Amino acid sequence: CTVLLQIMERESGNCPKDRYVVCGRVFLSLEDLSTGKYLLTFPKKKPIEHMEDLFALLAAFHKSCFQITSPGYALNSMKVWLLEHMKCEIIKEFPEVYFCERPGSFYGTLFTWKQRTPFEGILIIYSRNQTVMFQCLHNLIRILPINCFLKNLKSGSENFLIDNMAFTLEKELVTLSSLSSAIAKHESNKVSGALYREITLKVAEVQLKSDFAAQKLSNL
Amino acid sequence: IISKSYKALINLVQSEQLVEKIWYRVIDDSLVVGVKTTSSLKLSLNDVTLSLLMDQAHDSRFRLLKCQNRVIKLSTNPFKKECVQIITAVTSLSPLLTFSKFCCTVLLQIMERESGNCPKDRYVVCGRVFLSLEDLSTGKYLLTFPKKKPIEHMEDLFALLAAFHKSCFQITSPGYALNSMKVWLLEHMKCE
Amino acid sequence: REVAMTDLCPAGPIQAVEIQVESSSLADICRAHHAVVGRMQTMVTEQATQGSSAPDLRVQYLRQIHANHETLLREVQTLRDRLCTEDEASSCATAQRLLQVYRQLRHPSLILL
Amino acid sequence: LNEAMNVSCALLSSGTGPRPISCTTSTTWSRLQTQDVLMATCVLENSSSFSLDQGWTLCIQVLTSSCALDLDSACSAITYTIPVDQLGPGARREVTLPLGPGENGGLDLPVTV
Amino acid sequence: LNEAMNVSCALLSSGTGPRPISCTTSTTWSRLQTQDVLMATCVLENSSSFSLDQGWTLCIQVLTSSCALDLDSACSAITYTIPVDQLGPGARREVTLPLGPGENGGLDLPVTVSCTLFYSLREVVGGQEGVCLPLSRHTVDMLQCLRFPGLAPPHTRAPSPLGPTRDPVATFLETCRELPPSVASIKVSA
Repeated sequence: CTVLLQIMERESGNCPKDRYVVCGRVFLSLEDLSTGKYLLTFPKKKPIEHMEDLFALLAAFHKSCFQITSPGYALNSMKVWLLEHMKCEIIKEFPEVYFCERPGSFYGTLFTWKQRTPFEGILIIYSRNQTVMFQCLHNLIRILPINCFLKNLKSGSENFLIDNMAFTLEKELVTLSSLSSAIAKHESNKVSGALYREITLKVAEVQLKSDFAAQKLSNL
Repeated sequence: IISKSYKALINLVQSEQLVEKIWYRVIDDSLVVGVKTTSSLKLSLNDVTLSLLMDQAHDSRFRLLKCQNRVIKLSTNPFKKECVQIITAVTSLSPLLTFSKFCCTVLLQIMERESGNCPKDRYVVCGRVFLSLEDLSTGKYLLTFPKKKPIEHMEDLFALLAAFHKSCFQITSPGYALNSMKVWLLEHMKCE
Repeated sequence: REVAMTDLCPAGPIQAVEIQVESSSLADICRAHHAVVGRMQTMVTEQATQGSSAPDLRVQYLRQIHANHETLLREVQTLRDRLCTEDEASSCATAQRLLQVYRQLRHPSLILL
Repeated sequence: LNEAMNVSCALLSSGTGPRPISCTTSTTWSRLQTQDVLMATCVLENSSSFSLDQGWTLCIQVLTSSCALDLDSACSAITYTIPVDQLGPGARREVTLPLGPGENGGLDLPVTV
Repeated sequence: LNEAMNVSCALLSSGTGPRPISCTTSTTWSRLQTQDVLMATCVLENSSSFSLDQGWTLCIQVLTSSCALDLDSACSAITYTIPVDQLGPGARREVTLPLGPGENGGLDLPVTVSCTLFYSLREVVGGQEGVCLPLSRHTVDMLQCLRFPGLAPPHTRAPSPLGPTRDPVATFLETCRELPPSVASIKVSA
């Protein structure tokens, strides 16, 4: 199999840049598998020291992203639930990944835990089917505080989507203030409809960004 | 009066146990239900199926539920003599664990083929599976490999002969005899 | 529908066609607005270099639009500074207010003349 | 319960036209990915007054070929079971199923649904 | 390599309307099981004499929502690909692939199918890698996705879908742990 990595630009609405690359070729045979060499087959390949193998997990595993807030109370019981209850190994190379070694029906599951503002953390579950993601939230919801508000996240965390929305609107309002200021020096020097058209195109280019960030926020 | 009328429906439609019993296992993300026949029900004469049916009390929404039907014939100690015909369904689990829990009911439908009148479309309710996350968190129904190597509840064999991708091959050695199999099985493949 | 607007243009309200969308879900409004604005970008850039350009008033209403945009711009800037400082109610009412601003702006958007 | 008895009684009588509830199925080619798949629409229609409330469920079973063999096939049949909720009179559902070659390019025909 | 050069010239050169080779990308609604799903018929057509013989292959690649999302999406995109084998003059083929709702009405809609051909000789005999010609980049907007059931030609009783009141994972979480219409508009010169 030939492997082919296409690169498309977003910013340019001319579709000007359609760069392709050919990043090599994969050969594979039944003999090569027969003799291991490639395969990931579990518990033998526990001590993860070929990072390609980690990456072939985080690709082929169903992912699920979850927001957590304990609003009136700090959250550190996560770190204990991972390392003692779930019996995780941290990968040293990437110390934000936890690999579950508890040897019944959570073996070969991976988590990640960014604890930004130690109330409001974010937890991401790469699992070997859905039933295993369910078995986990069940088992987790049991251990958490009473106020701990879970939530499913399709397309990013709420802080980032509000920042994205704020940026796209600030840009657009700046462009419309710019429209009116360009009109307000023409008065000192009746408007060129050509100028008005020119500025509405820039304003349209920012409105498309605000609409996008708004549909992201309005589903959440 | 309500009870009277339940029983009235059932006698409206219309003794011998056509069906031993219900059993079930969870494979990974596969539910396997199976039921063990009795001699009375002849799979020679009767195409059968099996469904699962969701409790609408739990299932507030119209999910269609799909169920694959497998028939398993195993000879018991051939070396009359016991044949064991069992009938078994498989579906996906993760869809049904939406509410932490569910109860499906199990419906074995039987239709004759010989009589072209479609005369005899008998059915049976063969029971009811409760299942939850507090069940599976305690094992109790799973098959998780190698710990559950020594196979001693035959339901667990019947679950793996359901769930799995079956494939039948003929082998002809036309200028030899063929005995190397048992060695490949027992020595190269290290079969119990 | 057709909506002629006399206090946009100095002489002639062209009988400018207005295009509306109303829905339960603000997500579907974001999407259908995004689509239409796309189609109007396309039409206006293909018509420009061939079509002419109408004059505006230059006065009163472009300044109304400046004032009501500048108040919301400084409000969004104060909101961004608050989000950077991170006191309390991290981002709930902030979202609910920003989307109010978005809806407020969208109802008239790009009178193209 | 009263209505249930009445539907059941209506169904189990042969009035010489299967009036109260009907369920027609009909074959349709579609296209998926590359291959022509063979689909069955199941139309459920309520002709009679009786509203099929909660407690009702439709079961479909898709029986393959007949003559149980030497070797018990992979998949003898498939079953599909759906809640009918608040059908009402005149009213109607549709369900589409594949019957079609997913394995092997092998559909064996005389198939009853 | 002759046929490659002739076709490759024919496409890129003659900066006109009608090309020899086309990739038309529609959208359709079809019904499965119970849901309706969104199809892209991609119709590849060979209006010229050139006959894309062998070592020609077709990469369709379906890009979702376009933005640098912080965490990521489980599925950034998809791509398909197919050996185009003979495809002589006038001839055509078709490829339906779903875009359609991802797991809980999960359909952000700016969404572009972008077709490409790809010629590599490394296939037949080498000597040196390969060539990607672009071809139709269509986008799908919201406005092709809308369906008009009341207005519809048949006036037939189709049940109202009423898209799912929560996500399955959301309902899971609520169970385990226990208004005006929004408007937008534009104006534009007659």
